[PDB]
Amino acid sequence: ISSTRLQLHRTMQAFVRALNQKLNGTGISAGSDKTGDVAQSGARAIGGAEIGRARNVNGLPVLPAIIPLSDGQTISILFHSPTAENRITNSDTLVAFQFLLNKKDVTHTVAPMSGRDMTLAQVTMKLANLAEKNSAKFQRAQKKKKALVDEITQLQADSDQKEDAMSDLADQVAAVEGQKADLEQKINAVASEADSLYEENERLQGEIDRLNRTGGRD
Amino acid sequence: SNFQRLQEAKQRNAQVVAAYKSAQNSVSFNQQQITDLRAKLDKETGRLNNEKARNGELKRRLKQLKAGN
Repeated sequence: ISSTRLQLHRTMQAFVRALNQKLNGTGISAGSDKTGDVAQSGARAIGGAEIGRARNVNGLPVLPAIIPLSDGQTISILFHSPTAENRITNSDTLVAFQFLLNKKDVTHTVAPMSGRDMTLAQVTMKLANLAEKNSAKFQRAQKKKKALVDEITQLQADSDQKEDAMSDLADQVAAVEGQKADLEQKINAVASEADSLYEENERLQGEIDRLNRTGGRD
Repeated sequence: SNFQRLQEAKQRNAQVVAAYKSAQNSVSFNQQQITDLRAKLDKETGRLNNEKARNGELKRRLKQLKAGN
């Protein structure tokens, strides 16, 4: 479809313009916030998509084109060079085959091969429709993640405070147990003394009566 | 995953609250029982006091009796 560098940028800006023109009804818009660099030179294609560094999947050239849409979603189309080998170089026809929406492969429905031909309007409308369908859940996911963060932080703080409060109760119990043992020992000693003294008293009382029987040996 | 974090947080939470309740009741309990022990000790000391007084009186009366044959 396109050259590596001599046709990629123009086709991408035209594609972005078509998407923007036909995505008018939905609040979603497509574009890039990137504006070149610090140097401010004229003849600048500010609006459009972005191109990433080439990679190699299984020995074949791989060249990405990322279209960052509003609302937090993205659309990425992928090129490869069958006519040229080794590096991508320049001035080399490229083939658009893979279409990705939010990292999930979706080429399977957007681009069946049918009648040995295909138009672009179907592609554009199809991607617009899937983007506007997916946006709802893609948006609720972030809210649920933030809620998870807030709740886990609160709960963990609760647990730490409660444990810090808990700490010293075992030592309190230990001191109590020591005092209890001391009390038990005291009670036992007193009871033993008392019973021994009772036995002594009974023996002495018997002797007293026995001796008073005769009157102290006359 | 945050889901395992939910699991661990809630299980530790339940564990800690159960421990907190039991450990909060323990102190009232042990105060009660130490007071009871003090009471038992005092009762036993009273009985011992009585026995000692009786022993002393009885021994004195004996020594009075046997003197001088």
